[PDB]
Amino acid sequence: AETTLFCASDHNVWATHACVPTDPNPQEIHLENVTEEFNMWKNNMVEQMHTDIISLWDQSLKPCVKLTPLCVTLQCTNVTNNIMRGELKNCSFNMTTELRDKKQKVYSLFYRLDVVQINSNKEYRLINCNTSAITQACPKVSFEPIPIHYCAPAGFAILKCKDKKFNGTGPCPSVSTVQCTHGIKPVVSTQLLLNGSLAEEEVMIRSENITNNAKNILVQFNTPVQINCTRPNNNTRKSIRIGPGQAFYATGDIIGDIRQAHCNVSKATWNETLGKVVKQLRKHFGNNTIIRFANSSGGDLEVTTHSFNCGGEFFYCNTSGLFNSTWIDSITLPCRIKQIINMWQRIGQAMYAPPIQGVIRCVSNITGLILTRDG
Amino acid sequence: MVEQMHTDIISLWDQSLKPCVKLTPLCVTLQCTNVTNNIMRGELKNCSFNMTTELRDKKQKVYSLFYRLDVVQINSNKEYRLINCNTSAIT
Amino acid sequence: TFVSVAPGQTARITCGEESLGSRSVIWYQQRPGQAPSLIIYNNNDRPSGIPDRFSGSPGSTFGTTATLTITSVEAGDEADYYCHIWDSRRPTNWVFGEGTTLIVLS
Amino acid sequence: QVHLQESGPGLVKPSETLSLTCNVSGTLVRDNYWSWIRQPLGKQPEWIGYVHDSGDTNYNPSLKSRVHLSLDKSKNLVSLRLTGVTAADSAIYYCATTKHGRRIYGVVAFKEWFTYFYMDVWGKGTSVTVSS
Amino acid sequence: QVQLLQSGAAVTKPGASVRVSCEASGYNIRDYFIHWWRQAPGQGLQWVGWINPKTGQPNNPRQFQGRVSLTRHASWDFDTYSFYMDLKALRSDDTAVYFCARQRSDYWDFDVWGSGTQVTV
Ligand SMILES: *[C@@H]1O[C@H](CO)[C@@H](O[C@@H]2O[C@H](CO)[C@@H](O[C@@H]3O[C@H](CO[C@H]4O[C@H](CO)[C@@H](O)[C@H](O)[C@@H]4O)[C@@H](O)[C@H](O[C@H]4O[C@H](CO)[C@@H](O)[C@H](O)[C@@H]4O[C@H]4O[C@H](CO)[C@@H](O)[C@H](O)[C@@H]4O[C@H]4O[C@H](CO)[C@@H](O)[C@H](O)[C@@H]4O)[C@@H]3O)[C@H](O)[C@H]2NC(C)=O)[C@H](O)[C@H]1NC(C)=O
Ligand SMILES: *[C@@H]1O[C@H](CO)[C@@H](O[C@@H]2O[C@H](CO)[C@@H](O[C@@H]3O[C@H](CO[C@H]4O[C@H](CO)[C@@H](O)[C@H](O)[C@@H]4O)[C@@H](O)[C@H](O[C@H]4O[C@H](CO)[C@@H](O)[C@H](O)[C@@H]4O)[C@@H]3O)[C@H](O)[C@H]2NC(C)=O)[C@H](O)[C@H]1NC(C)=O
Ligand SMILES: *[C@@H]1O[C@H](CO)[C@@H](O[C@@H]2O[C@H](CO)[C@@H](O[C@@H]3O[C@H](CO)[C@@H](O)[C@H](O[C@H]4O[C@H](CO)[C@@H](O)[C@H](O)[C@@H]4O)[C@@H]3O)[C@H](O)[C@H]2NC(C)=O)[C@H](O)[C@H]1NC(C)=O
Ligand SMILES: *[C@@H]1O[C@H](CO)[C@@H](O[C@@H]2O[C@H](CO)[C@@H](O[C@@H]3O[C@H](CO)[C@@H](O)[C@H](O)[C@H]3NC(C)=O)[C@H](O)[C@H]2NC(C)=O)[C@H](O)[C@H]1NC(C)=O
Ligand SMILES: *[C@@H]1O[C@H](CO)[C@@H](O[C@@H]2O[C@H](CO)[C@@H](O)[C@H](O)[C@H]2NC(C)=O)[C@H](O)[C@H]1NC(C)=O
Ligand SMILES: *[C@@H]1O[C@H](CO)[C@@H](O[C@@H]2O[C@H](CO)[C@@H](O)[C@H](O)[C@H]2NC(C)=O)[C@H](O)[C@H]1NC(C)=O
Ligand SMILES: *[C@@H]1O[C@H](CO)[C@@H](O[C@@H]2O[C@H](CO)[C@@H](O)[C@H](O)[C@H]2NC(C)=O)[C@H](O)[C@H]1NC(C)=O
Ligand SMILES: *[C@@H]1O[C@H](CO)[C@@H](O)[C@H](O)[C@H]1NC(C)=O
Ligand SMILES: *[C@@H]1O[C@H](CO)[C@@H](O)[C@H](O)[C@H]1NC(C)=O
Ligand SMILES: *[C@@H]1O[C@H](CO)[C@@H](O)[C@H](O)[C@H]1NC(C)=O
Ligand SMILES: *[C@@H]1O[C@H](CO)[C@@H](O)[C@H](O)[C@H]1NC(C)=O
Ligand SMILES: *[C@@H]1O[C@H](CO)[C@@H](O)[C@H](O)[C@H]1NC(C)=O
Ligand SMILES: *[C@@H]1O[C@H](CO)[C@@H](O)[C@H](O)[C@H]1NC(C)=O
Ligand SMILES: *[C@@H]1O[C@H](CO)[C@@H](O)[C@H](O)[C@H]1NC(C)=O
Ligand SMILES: *[C@@H]1O[C@H](CO)[C@@H](O)[C@H](O)[C@H]1NC(C)=O
Ligand SMILES: *[C@@H]1O[C@H](CO)[C@@H](O)[C@H](O)[C@H]1NC(C)=O
Ligand SMILES: *[C@@H]1O[C@H](CO)[C@@H](O)[C@H](O)[C@H]1NC(C)=O
Ligand SMILES: *[C@@H]1O[C@H](CO)[C@@H](O)[C@H](O)[C@H]1NC(C)=O
Repeated sequence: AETTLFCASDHNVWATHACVPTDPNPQEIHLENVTEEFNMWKNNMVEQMHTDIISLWDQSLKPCVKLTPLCVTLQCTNVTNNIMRGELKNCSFNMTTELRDKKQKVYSLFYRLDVVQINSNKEYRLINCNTSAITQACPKVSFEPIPIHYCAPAGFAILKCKDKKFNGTGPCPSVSTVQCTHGIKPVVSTQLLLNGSLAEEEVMIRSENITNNAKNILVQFNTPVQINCTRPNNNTRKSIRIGPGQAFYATGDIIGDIRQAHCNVSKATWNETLGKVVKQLRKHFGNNTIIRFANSSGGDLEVTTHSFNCGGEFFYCNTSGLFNSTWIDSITLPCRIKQIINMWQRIGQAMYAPPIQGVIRCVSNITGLILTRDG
Repeated sequence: MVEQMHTDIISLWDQSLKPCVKLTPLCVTLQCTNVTNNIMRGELKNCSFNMTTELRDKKQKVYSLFYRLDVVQINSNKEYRLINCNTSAIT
Repeated sequence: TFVSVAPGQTARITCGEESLGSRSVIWYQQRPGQAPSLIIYNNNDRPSGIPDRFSGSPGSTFGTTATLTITSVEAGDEADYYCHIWDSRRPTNWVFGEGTTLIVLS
Repeated sequence: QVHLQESGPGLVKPSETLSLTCNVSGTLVRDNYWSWIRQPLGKQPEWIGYVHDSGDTNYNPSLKSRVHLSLDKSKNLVSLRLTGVTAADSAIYYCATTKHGRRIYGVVAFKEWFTYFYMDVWGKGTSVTVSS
Repeated sequence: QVQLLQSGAAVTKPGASVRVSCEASGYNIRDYFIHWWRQAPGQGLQWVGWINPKTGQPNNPRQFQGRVSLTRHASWDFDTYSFYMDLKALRSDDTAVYFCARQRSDYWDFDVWGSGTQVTV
């Protein structure tokens, strides 16, 4: 059956304060002798969680500032630097003040991915002006994934399959009953599952059909690969009052050197992690195949790069060096930050992540991949 | 019961203000003279401003008596603005 | 700038503009009537023969002007003091800084 | 002990190619970098350019299009031939053994570094002046 | 109704590039991958590759790696969806008719195809 699962948990986007207090010691009842037929690819819990995450993202953005005024022609020069590195543009514009009959000449550092050139060669505009309306994310609500336990109502139950080697579907012996799922962090990302739950026995390959290319191959790691980010720019913020009781937090001067952001992955671990992955893939594809790993074929920035949210800033890491081997000391992946983010593949609901002050760092754990085979 | 009543009163105040007019245009520079009086009693200011009309491409010169507590002086000595323009939006 | 310090004191000679990024300022001393000479490169590293009294402000700080501190000033230290700033966030500076004539009251 | 002795005419006609040379002893011209430094009287020194044999040659952008530096091994000379001489070129010209160093402030793979050139032992100086 | 309007036949030379457009309309373009196929003269069909309309992620076989480029462009509100197929190192071998079809389930049922575009080199 399918029901409305509610949340349970121990200033956040996913409204975790509103959740029911979870049981300090969850009660798990190992059911004996019972075999149940699972199917992870027709799970209604997944679609319901997708709807819940989208709804929470929408409700967190409801009371925040609307940056409709910010869509104007911007006189952009390069940030003061010697050096490509056009990655930051010092853009000046006439913003509306608290008084409707006055205007102020203000400036802001905008990433190059957030501004497109119009026409006069110095005139720019935000990327979203010709497709969407932009809503500044509130500076006080955090994007940090807090674990969420999905509990079913009374009269329903959740069946956890404890079988370590779970292909994903079909009959699973050693079933158990739980009142809530484990803490599932809502971590949005592409090309790599971060801060996830790990397999216990082996690396696990799970695809709806391993013959259909359109179906992604979810890889789960038995051991995590630690990934360390830094946004080395200091990036102070600055409030510009765009209207009565409405502020716009814009990047000001950078305190230090203009350095490319990145995330590092250990080479000796990521190799032999791909070793386990190629062993488990050769299980499905025969022993004589040559399991090559190439980088992203193309598409949007959200799927050509390992996209994610780190320290409140939205990173897009190249990961061309990760997915490099034939398979018969760190790997610095350069990442680009964006502030105009269109989550959930939508249009009309873009948002402006305010600039974070200081220096951001990730310490995440790659616990899987989302691969795609070439036909 | 006291905290719940506080929440209820605030929520009712919010919901009663939800469908009403937003005076975002009213935050502008106001040319304020004293109301016609002999007489302190600066308690009322006759303030004139260019308000938006029904048509977005037209403007109207209108006036209004504003209490002195509701207007602060900017800068030109006759130029004023509503007290809330630099801190809040008024409904 | 004509910063004058009596001998045996500590002299502070600042030069250049406010730091923007990671900087490697190179200090030069020009005694009157001879060619310039090197004192500090990479903000604190002196070649052989230069005494340890010469010290430079770190280039790892942003928002601080380049300074040269000279402890126990002597008549040898009587000279003009130029700075060659190499900022990461500025183009190459092809002219030295405005020199400061240190005057020893001896 | 590296000895540098710069030789020049001492006076040059305006609009005529000034030329200088830097006799070197104790070191070979091919080994290290070589820079010239033009100090106008009463003004700060100016870095007019540096030259190397591997291909590293860079001159001041203001003095560019009128300057050329050459390294002659046969006589151990550094020749600076500043065409288009004008009134402001009156100055003391020095010759120096430039030494380079890398200031690294980030990831070297991302080219987050730069080469700073500090001038080691100089010469003496030739005070070239321009007049009719 | 569901329609995949293709572009007119184009002529190029060996080395030049060709673009084939597949303006799609009449349905939710997002939920259905768009596949490109190639009918050589007097031969069977050949799989050029699919493009995801949501993310834009392309997928081509080993033959067309570094050679073909599947792109898309959605107008306002995603109502229209122009799918482009680009070729770079074009040869006389690649003279064929390029069809664009709509995969409509996991079975790879291409219930709708394009009119066709005769690329002659
Ligand atoms: C992912 O992995 C990659 C690697 O694969 C990581 O990449 C690294 O990124 C680092 C920056 O984030 C970068 O760090 C720098 O390295 C420089 C070189 O250090 C090495 O060489 C020098 C000799 O040249 C050795 O001494 C040293 O031991 C190393 O071998 C340093 O120059 C940098 O430190 C200096 O600058 C920074 C930036 O401002 C300062 O914070 C720091 O304090 C240092 O500044 C002092 O020292 C310099 C010396 O040149 C002076 O010029 C300066 O004025 C300062 O002076 C003080 O200290 C000196 C001490 O000598 C003293 O005399 C003076 O009085 C002052 O007290 C900087 O540390 C790595 O090199 C780079 N690694 C690579 C590419 O291999 C990446 O970060 C990782 N990402 C993550 C973790 O997310
Ligand atoms: C601000 O940014 C500028 C660039 O905009 C930096 O100036 C550059 O500095 C680098 C490093 O010194 C220079 O690169 C060097 O150039 C040589 C290549 O040829 C040059 O000269 C010819 C003739 O004029 C030109 O055609 C050509 O374009 C180049 O200008 C090489 O010889 C050098 O190689 C060095 O490194 C290798 C490392 O393997 C060594 O083996 C070599 O021996 C040698 O040391 C080097 O690549 C570059 O030319 C400069 N550009 C300009 C425009 O001046 C500044 O350093 C930077 N300043 C800061 C941060 O203060
Ligand atoms: C995967 O999980 C890891 C943790 O397991 C996570 O890294 C963590 O990121 C958070 C981001 O919030 C870091 O917490 C921040 O750390 C610094 C230093 O204390 C502070 O700047 C932050 O506090 C300020 O900002 C907060 C909003 O971000 C405000 O709520 C707060 O009041 C302050 O203004 C904040 O504490 C945390 O330190 C790291 N963990 C580490 C380094 O171990 C990572 O981001 C996750 N990855 C993904 C993709 O989700
Ligand atoms: C997957 O890895 C590929 C390499 O294996 C990357 O391909 C590289 O992409 C670069 C950026 O598009 C190309 O640089 C461009 O080259 C063209 C042709 O010479 C120039 O016109 C462009 O100016 C130049 N771009 C810039 C910014 O200067 C590289 O040439 C190209 N390398 C190869 C070997 O083809 C893919 O980009 C990469 N894909 C992803 C999604 O990361
Ligand atoms: C971005 O550009 C602005 C100008 O649009 C810079 O602000 C100026 O900075 C200079 C140099 O310090 C000052 O003399 C001016 O008074 C500033 N003008 C202003 C604030 O209107 C600003 O420094 C630049 N920011 C960067 C490169 O981060
Ligand atoms: C991701 O990184 C790769 C390299 O790891 C980039 O490919 C390089 O592109 C530059 C030009 O930008 C070329 O000069 C190099 O030769 C390329 N390297 C290789 C190994 O092919 C790639 O461009 C990066 N991705 C993006 C989207 O920029
Ligand atoms: C407030 O000031 C307005 C003008 O801004 C006054 O209106 C004017 O009154 C005089 C005298 O009766 C008339 O001749 C003008 O035609 C009026 N002008 C208008 C309506 O634009 C108004 O009387 C003042 N109100 C007070 C003191 O209450
Ligand atoms: C500004 O950046 C552009 C790249 O966007 C670059 O081509 C140009 O040379 C830069 N201009 C200056 C004056 O630095
Ligand atoms: C801001 O307004 C002034 C009015 O004089 C105009 O000159 C300037 O170009 C405007 N700037 C922008 C970015 O539109
Ligand atoms: C797991 O699922 C796949 C799905 O294709 C099925 O074919 C396979 O037999 C299952 N394997 C095991 C070991 O249960
Ligand atoms: C960022 O800049 C602030 C001043 O704006 C400074 O205090 C702080 O130390 C810097 N952060 C670093 C170096 O991480
Ligand atoms: C990640 O960061 C931590 C920070 O302490 C460091 O100890 C660890 O070695 C890093 N791992 C990698 C793979 O860079
Ligand atoms: C990874 O390990 C394999 C197996 O030992 C080895 O052949 C290969 O060179 C290593 N490196 C890469 C990049 O695959
Ligand atoms: C990708 O692999 C090639 C060899 O196939 C190698 O030369 C290249 O440097 C690699 N690129 C990376 C790690 O970015
Ligand atoms: C992976 O990283 C998190 C911190 O980001 C850490 O708490 C967790 O224990 C790590 N996982 C494993 C299996 O060590
Ligand atoms: C108007 O009122 C002010 C006080 O706000 C008073 O000082 C001033 O004299 C008055 N002017 C006239 C013309 O009545
Ligand atoms: C109203 O607009 C007119 C336009 O001529 C101007 O002269 C007058 O000062 C404006 N009044 C205010 C209060 O801004
Ligand atoms: C919006 O602007 C971009 C950049 O100019 C352009 O390519 C695109 O066609 C426009 N329309 C939409 C719907 O994105």
